[PDB]
Amino acid sequence: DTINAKLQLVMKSGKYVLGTQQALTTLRQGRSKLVVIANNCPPIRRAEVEYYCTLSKTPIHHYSGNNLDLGTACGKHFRTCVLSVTNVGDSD
Amino acid sequence: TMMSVLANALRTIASAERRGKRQVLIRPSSKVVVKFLQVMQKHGYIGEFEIIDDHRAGKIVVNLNGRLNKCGAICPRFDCATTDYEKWMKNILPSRQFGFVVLTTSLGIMDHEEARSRNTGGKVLGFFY
Amino acid sequence: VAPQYYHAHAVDATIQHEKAYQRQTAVNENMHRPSRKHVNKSGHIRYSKKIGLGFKTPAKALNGKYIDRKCPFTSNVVIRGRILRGVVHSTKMHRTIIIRRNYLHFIKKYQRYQKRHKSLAVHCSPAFDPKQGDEVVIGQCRPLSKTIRYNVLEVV
Amino acid sequence: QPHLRKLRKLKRGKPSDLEESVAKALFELEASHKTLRQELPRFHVNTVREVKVPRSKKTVLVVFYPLRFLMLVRKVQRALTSELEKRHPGCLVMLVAQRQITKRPTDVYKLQKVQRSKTSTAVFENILNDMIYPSDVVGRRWRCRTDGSKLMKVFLDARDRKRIESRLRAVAYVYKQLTHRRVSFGFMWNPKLQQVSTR
Amino acid sequence: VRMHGNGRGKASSALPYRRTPPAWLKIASRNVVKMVCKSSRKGMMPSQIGMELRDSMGIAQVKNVTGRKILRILKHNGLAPEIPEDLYFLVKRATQMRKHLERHTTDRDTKYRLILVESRIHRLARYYKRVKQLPPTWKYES
Amino acid sequence: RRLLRKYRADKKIDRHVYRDLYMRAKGNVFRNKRNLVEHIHKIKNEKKKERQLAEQLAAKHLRDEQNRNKARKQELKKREKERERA
RNA sequence: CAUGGGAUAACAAAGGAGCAUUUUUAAAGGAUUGGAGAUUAUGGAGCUGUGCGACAAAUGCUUUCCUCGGUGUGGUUUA
RNA sequence: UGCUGUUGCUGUUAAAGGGUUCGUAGUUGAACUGUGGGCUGUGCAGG
Ligand SMILES: [Mg+2]
Ligand SMILES: [Mg+2]
Ligand SMILES: [Mg+2]
Ligand SMILES: [Mg+2]
Ligand SMILES: [Mg+2]
Ligand SMILES: [Mg+2]
Repeated sequence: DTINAKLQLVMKSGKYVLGTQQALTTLRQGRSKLVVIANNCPPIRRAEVEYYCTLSKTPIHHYSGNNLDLGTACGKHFRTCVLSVTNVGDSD
Repeated sequence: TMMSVLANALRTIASAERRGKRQVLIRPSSKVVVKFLQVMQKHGYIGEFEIIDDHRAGKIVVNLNGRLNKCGAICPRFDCATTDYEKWMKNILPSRQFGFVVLTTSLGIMDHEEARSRNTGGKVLGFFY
Repeated sequence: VAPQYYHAHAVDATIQHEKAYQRQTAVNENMHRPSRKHVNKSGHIRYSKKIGLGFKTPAKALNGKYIDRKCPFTSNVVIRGRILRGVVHSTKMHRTIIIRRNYLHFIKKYQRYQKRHKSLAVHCSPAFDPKQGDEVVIGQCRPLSKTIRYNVLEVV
Repeated sequence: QPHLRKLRKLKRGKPSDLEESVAKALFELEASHKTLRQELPRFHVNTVREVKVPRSKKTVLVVFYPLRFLMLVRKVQRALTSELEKRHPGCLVMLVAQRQITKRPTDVYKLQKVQRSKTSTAVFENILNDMIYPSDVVGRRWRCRTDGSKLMKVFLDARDRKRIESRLRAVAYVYKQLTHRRVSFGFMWNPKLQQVSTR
Repeated sequence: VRMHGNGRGKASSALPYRRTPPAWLKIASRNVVKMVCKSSRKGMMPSQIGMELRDSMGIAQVKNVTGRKILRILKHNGLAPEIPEDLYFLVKRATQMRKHLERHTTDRDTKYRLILVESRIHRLARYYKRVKQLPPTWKYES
Repeated sequence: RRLLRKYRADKKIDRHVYRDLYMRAKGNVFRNKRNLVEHIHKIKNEKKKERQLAEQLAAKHLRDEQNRNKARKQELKKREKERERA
């Protein structure tokens, strides 16, 4: 994936948070540059995150895989529903 | 895979001599191959040869006169004390009158007659006649 | 004039944990030698000797505190006979290691060699810290146990 | 004297005639020339030698400089050698970096540790490259004659012939002087296909 | 080719004998090193970096201009891949094969090819552990 | 477990050691309290040996970096003096 | 068992960014005779840092990011 | 008796290549660090 390469880029060089609460926190400020959501997200939480992104004018990416796939892609050995990139590093 | 560069070179030379060629390309080359070729040259069994540099293991073009009957490598390179020369000549050479067993010794690579003159043993590399 | 050299130190628990008191047999650790025949860097009384054959006594033997009655440098165990080299194979035992002597054995009929190995149990003094794969020089001594006939003399 | 900054501090006390003349020429060039003005203030030489190539005319001025200036000298070698030749009539100038050679160890453990750039083959290759710098070696052969001798032939690009062929004899003799090895030169007009030019 | 199969293909590069860079290449060595590090910082492995420099910038060989190979430059700058590039690609292929086989349990040909890829991964990991290019206890997880 | 908890609270062992010894205690590695304590002491002794070796390594690193900085600074000074000689 | 030889080999190590200039003088600081052992102190040689002179350095600190002279029967080099 | 074969056997059809791969001990494993030079005399040296 393109998203996999960009994600590993930011895992090495940028900054991010994992989990919906920390993502929404970075969203409530302007620190977030991109929100990545697993296809596994429960509908109401997905909708809340989309609303926050729409209000903050933050780009939203819908991951193909579920929270397990997203967690593995981020190098993590746990699942993550929502990722927020707060510093893009040397990616884009 | 290729495991002995010397055996490959000597088999190539023997094939070219058997089929009556006047030149043969050897690939790859090494120092031991060059010393063996020089030993054969010193006794007139091959003519002039050229080492081509390719920034790798090089290549050799050997000019063949019709004098070489057969050259081959001995694998493994068996130990040979000064008292084993007669046995090797009996086993691998056409006669006691001509032909050479080539050895690697701590005095360098040479044929068996020169080594016996220096009173040194070593490992058997091959033969030619 | 002897009681003027008597000096009492305290028992340190890093050594004395055997239910019997650990001490060198060759010296009296309570009395200071007037001539400093057996004294370490820190003034403690410690016996040490030079084994022959040009083997240097390790600094930890001269100046350490370990008690080992089988150490060739600080006890009456002496080195005589064979000096062998080997690779350390196991360090699982207390003060004893297993070494391997790998060698080629020639079969005359086939004019070829065979890989063979022997294993020797060796006493290792606390003056050395050998690891698996290290090279060691060992020297033959009197029997120290059912299998041990050698002592570690140097760790490469 | 201002011009002696262009030598090693060792030779500034009692400079030889040729070393002082080369230092003077380098000092004047460090101001007159525009391309040599950008590099020469950091550059200085070790020694200068005269070599008389036999059976010919003209001598060869061998200028020795520290190896740390290799890139500096490479960057302006074509200008520097031409200007120095314009200074000395009837003499060729060849700039050779001073290189140290680590003799081949007799032990397999020391042999594994020697700096490969301090081996004889690498050093001799680099010295010959210095001698002919603007041209590069296009091929290399060793001719092994029936008498046990080995003769090395170095091939250059035939499009460079009109600039180097006249110097090739002096280069061969000076390479023999410095390395105690023989070298012969040939030209190839199609190096990719090993096409040797007969003239 | 030869390892794991009957392929005998010969296709490869033939590096030039004349190693000196062309005279029309007027990019200094330090600028080339900067380009290499910038490419690595955009998540490019040494193979891809070399290919961009060769296709778009006229740098036939980085080592011939700078004196150093690309992975050496990345190591000197802290940009080298955490695990070696070829092992990374083999692990990625094995993972994709396993993902495909999760749904396609009767694709026996892919199971055969997965066995070959994993044996390759173990032989390479053994090599890289021996030359201290990997940690001990580095484990390939299926 | 009560012993391991008390040792963690008093900082006698760190989290990694606590977790390892906890999983080994559940796995019937220690026969009694004194066995666990002796294993803890052995861990601490090996840790002290490693720490001493690493402290020597760090001292060499500091000394070598200092010598390097001094050599570089002296070379810069001498080059400046040579330039001022011109 | 001792020793000469080093060509062919083996063992071990490394995996090349944990890889790091020779000296001079100066100041600043922290065992030996002495009649011989003892004791008890000076006085040093011998440790870092501050200067200074003299060399070097396998890679440039004067850096790197902020028509004419020479050459073989035209070719370079400035113009 | 080269019908036990290291020297030194046989394996398409006479006896004998495992159905095919993978693979651990084992065995085996590519180049490279390297032409010493001058002086005189002497040799069917040779182009
Ligand atoms: Mg039969
Ligand atoms: Mg059959
Ligand atoms: Mg048959
Ligand atoms: Mg049959
Ligand atoms: Mg079957
Ligand atoms: Mg296999």
